[PDB]
Amino acid sequence: KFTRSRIPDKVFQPSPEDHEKYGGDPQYPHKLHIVTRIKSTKRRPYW
Amino acid sequence: SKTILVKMMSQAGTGFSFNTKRSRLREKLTLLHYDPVVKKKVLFVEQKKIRS
Amino acid sequence: RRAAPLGPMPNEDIDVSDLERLKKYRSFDRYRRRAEQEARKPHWWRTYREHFGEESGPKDRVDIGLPPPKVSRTQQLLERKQALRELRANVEEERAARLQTARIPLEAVRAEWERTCGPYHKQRLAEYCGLYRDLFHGATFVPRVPLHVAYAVGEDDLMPVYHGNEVTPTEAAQAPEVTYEADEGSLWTLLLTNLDGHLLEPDAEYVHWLVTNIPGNRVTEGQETCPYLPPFPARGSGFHRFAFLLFKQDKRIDFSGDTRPSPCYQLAQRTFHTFDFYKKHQDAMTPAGLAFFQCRWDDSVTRVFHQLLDMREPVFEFVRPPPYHPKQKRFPHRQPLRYLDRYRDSHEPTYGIY
Amino acid sequence: SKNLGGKSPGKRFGIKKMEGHYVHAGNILATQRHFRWHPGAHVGLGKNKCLYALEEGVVRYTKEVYVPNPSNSEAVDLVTRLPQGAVLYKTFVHVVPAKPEGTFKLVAML
Amino acid sequence: GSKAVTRHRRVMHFERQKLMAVTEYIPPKPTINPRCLP
Amino acid sequence: YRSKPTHGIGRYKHLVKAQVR
Amino acid sequence: VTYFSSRKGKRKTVKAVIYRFLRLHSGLWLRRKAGYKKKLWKKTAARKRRLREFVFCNKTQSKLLDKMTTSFWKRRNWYADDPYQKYQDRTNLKV
Amino acid sequence: TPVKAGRLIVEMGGRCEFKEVQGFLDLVAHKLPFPAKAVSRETLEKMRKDQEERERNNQNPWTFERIATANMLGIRKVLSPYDLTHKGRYWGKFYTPERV
RNA sequence: UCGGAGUACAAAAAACCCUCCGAGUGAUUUUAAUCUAGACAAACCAGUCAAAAUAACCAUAACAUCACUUAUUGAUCCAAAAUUUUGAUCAACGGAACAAGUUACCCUAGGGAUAACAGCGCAAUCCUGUUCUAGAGUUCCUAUCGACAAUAGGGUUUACGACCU
RNA sequence: GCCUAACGAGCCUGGUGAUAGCUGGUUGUCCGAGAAAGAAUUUUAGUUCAACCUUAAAAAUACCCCAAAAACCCUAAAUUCCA
Ligand SMILES: Nc1nc2c(ncn2[C@@H]2O[C@H](COP(=O)(O)O)[C@@H](O)[C@H]2O)c(=O)[nH]1
Ligand SMILES: [Mg+2]
Ligand SMILES: [Mg+2]
Ligand SMILES: [Mg+2]
Ligand SMILES: [Mg+2]
Ligand SMILES: [Mg+2]
Ligand SMILES: [Mg+2]
Ligand SMILES: [Mg+2]
Ligand SMILES: [Mg+2]
Ligand SMILES: [Mg+2]
Ligand SMILES: [Mg+2]
Ligand SMILES: [Mg+2]
Ligand SMILES: [Mg+2]
Ligand SMILES: [Mg+2]
Ligand SMILES: [Mg+2]
Ligand SMILES: [Mg+2]
Ligand SMILES: [Mg+2]
Ligand SMILES: [Mg+2]
Ligand SMILES: [Mg+2]
Ligand SMILES: [Mg+2]
Ligand SMILES: [Mg+2]
Ligand SMILES: [Mg+2]
Ligand SMILES: [Mg+2]
Ligand SMILES: [Mg+2]
Ligand SMILES: [Mg+2]
Ligand SMILES: [Mg+2]
Ligand SMILES: [Mg+2]
Ligand SMILES: [Mg+2]
Ligand SMILES: [Mg+2]
Repeated sequence: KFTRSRIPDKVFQPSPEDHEKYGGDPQYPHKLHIVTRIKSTKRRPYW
Repeated sequence: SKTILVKMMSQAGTGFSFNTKRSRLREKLTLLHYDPVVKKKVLFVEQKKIRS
Repeated sequence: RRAAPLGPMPNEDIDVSDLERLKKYRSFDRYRRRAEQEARKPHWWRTYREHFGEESGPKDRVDIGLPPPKVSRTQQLLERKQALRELRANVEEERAARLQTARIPLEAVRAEWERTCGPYHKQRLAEYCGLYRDLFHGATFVPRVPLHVAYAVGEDDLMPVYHGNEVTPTEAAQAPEVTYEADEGSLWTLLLTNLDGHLLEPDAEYVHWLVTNIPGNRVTEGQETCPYLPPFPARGSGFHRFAFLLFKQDKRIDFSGDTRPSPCYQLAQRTFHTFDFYKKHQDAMTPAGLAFFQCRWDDSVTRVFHQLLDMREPVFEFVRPPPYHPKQKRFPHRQPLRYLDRYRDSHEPTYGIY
Repeated sequence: SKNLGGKSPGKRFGIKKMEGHYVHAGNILATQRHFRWHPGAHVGLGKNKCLYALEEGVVRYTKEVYVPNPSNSEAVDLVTRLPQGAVLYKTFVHVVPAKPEGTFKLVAML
Repeated sequence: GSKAVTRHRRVMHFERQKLMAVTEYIPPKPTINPRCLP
Repeated sequence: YRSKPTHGIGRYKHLVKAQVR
Repeated sequence: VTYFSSRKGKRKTVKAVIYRFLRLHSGLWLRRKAGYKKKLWKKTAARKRRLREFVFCNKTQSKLLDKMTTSFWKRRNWYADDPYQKYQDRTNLKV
Repeated sequence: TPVKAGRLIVEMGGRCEFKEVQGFLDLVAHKLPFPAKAVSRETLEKMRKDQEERERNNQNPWTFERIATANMLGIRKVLSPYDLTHKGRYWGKFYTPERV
């Protein structure tokens, strides 16, 4: 059965090199997201 | 072994008939039931035989 | 998916292997004792004690009371031991214990109870009945001194008032007597208050009696602050609680703001806050005595309402909430014919245009 | 063939109301085949082992101890065979009351 | 429709084949060969 | 329930068994 | 159902509707539970009461009965000593 | 009898070396249905720690564990729920030790 | 036709000419009432529980029990009872009140929704190759074979599928 | 077998516009939203319902949903219900 996928919390623990790689601030998180859809919702589940 | 269905009639004078399964090889049955028209504990006897 | 427990399992302490070597209880009473011991521990999972009103659970009780009496433990133990040995020394005690015929002097048992553990028992009755909650909130006291209230019905009839008792206002129409043991070196304050029965304010209480600066035992010789008033509950709402409080005060304190006049039938004047009143004079008074009784409505309440306070007597009623009904459907499916009677307004045939 | 009568629909036994759901008196909280959830406070028991709310309020699910009826011989025998450190734990369904029992209203002043 | 475990190697979906191909093992390759190093 | 930390709180059959050289 | 009769050209009704159904003026249809006269000795008292109870009809059944019923039976009726006269009208319906 | 990957079938002991034992056990292991090897304790630990050093000396940042557990590019629509445990090294009854 | 377990591993649901147990009732007395909130479940018909309120009895006395308890059962109409009840291997078990064979003398409406022929999918069966030496061959695995096993390929036979007609 | 070129029972007329769950056909333009199966059934070539969907009309909460919660020997991906 294909169902929804649980995502473990270990994935979103950032390494100290990730801030240097992606230009993020290790102290202050940013305030607002720019979100832009790339792919299509076709061939993807209804949720 | 088979059972018989017997109709029981009230001894309180009021007409009330209720059916009871009873074993065939046993004797005539006499029970203590409740009559909803007399609201008392009424002795009932086996009167007729209906169903095998 | 499996998660980790937050703390110990209940049965993980005992060993699964070698079941024959582990001792068993063979008594259902032993299980009853063990289970009632186990149910009182604060487990980390959701419990009945968490959900069904344990009244904040652990509470830091502020104690506003007299010091406990300092009694020498070793001397007390040895005199109790010697009294017990002289009690088992007798043979007639063995005879009365064996032949199922022995009586105890319950009056002497009551006296030693009043001296020994009566304070702690009256404290737990006051905690159960919520005397501390509606007078001093989280604060509590041990009723150290013995205290006796009695109402004189006639020549010989004398109706006592103990902790949590039930006295009809016909007995309590007149002023009571108060008995307690004290030497002439201290000052006392007696205050009878009705905790529930205030009409306008739910958080306030009535004064029914108040006498201050009592020299020793003698209540009558003390200065009279507020007059005695007979108990007046409502006809509908019964069982109002009336509490006698006794405070020990060091200095002689006079009140100019708490003084009440001679007839004083105005319930606007008879409005009390025992919390704020003890806040006013915390440094002088310490509560030592307490005795409270329940009181319901009788025919003698009517004269107190009409003749004394000039009242039309209010009558209340215990009204339950109306029964729940769902939202009415246009087409009910598999429902009795009486389903319309649940939502019918009145049992009267109404004709709109006919 | 050799195996017959394997066709039978489900009896829909299961849990109906969760923790936090508001129920009234008479609502069936759960139905069960064997004793899976036991009735607790303000939860009745029908003869088909269904659990129904006795008072109007909020449903809770709780773990407590099992002290069975002494007239139940198999249960008290299971109690007798337990070792001394062991206590039985089961789950229970409760309804905390929301509405009070009643109120006092002034109907007539005389 | 075939079973989950067969004997005919169970030829894969193309996205899973791309997954296998991108996640093949690659060895560490040093900058200078240690044999003809000193 | 399986996923809860309170799983197996009702386990009793491992404590009572009911089924020489 | 004869939608157009051969004698009068009107819409007939089915008497099997009338012989076991009752129509209230709110559109609700009343009926008996099935099997209330069959095998009373075998069934429990609660089941006997449940079969002795009157029941209502839902939307699809009520519309089927209204379609198979002519307009004579949908009239307003004022019988003397009618037990269903109290049940004819609907009240407190917030839809 | 069902046999999974990594299950020992016949275990031999004695006072002699591995070489002749491997020499006559390769003929046994060849004729089995699944692929099989004649292994010793040292050889088994050698290939196990070889698998570990290959896994920790992965050069590419992208691996089956990181993709499948975090659900990268919606790969769980194609992958099996068993593949979270199998980590791509097992597909059906076939196990490839070069997979990492 | 109905029930129990797995299939269907954790709320429910969930099929097969899938794998296994059963049911078409016995035993006993505790002979098990009336009314009515609110619910489960369900296309409909059916099925299940049920607090409060009356009456019976300790004078504030409503679960019939056991056999895995779950299944132990049948709708209208119609017949007999007569004051309130009953009647079906209607077992094809949502049930036509009562009806069999054969047609190569056959007919019509259709179907590749469905078989025989061929084609196609698969290679159980069939046919080819190789891996392995226990053993035959007076010694001697491989001159000629080669048991127990492995692996790959072909689409000649009989199937299996029912995809084009 | 033969009974006026078709005989398991002639031909013509009438009933007759016989009835077909079966096959075929169904005639102008443009726009809006738009459906793949749970239950019974002499029933699986069809019907009658439920779930979906269309046109209007009332309302107010709808999906996503952190905790907390949902069984007893062992049990994965995960489900229910909720701010
Ligand atoms: N016994 C019985 N017969 C019924 C029932 N309903 C219809 N019948 C029909 O009534 C007739 C009884 O006559 P019999 O065949 O017994 O002489 C039969 O045609 C039977 O099919 C019923 O409920 N019970
Ligand atoms: Mg001591
Ligand atoms: Mg089943
Ligand atoms: Mg089924
Ligand atoms: Mg498939
Ligand atoms: Mg091999
Ligand atoms: Mg529902
Ligand atoms: Mg009751
Ligand atoms: Mg049939
Ligand atoms: Mg049928
Ligand atoms: Mg059915
Ligand atoms: Mg012939
Ligand atoms: Mg033809
Ligand atoms: Mg075909
Ligand atoms: Mg088809
Ligand atoms: Mg086709
Ligand atoms: Mg041909
Ligand atoms: Mg063919
Ligand atoms: Mg062809
Ligand atoms: Mg084939
Ligand atoms: Mg091939
Ligand atoms: Mg030889
Ligand atoms: Mg001719
Ligand atoms: Mg036609
Ligand atoms: Mg058809
Ligand atoms: Mg469009
Ligand atoms: Mg429809
Ligand atoms: Mg959650
Ligand atoms: Mg919500």
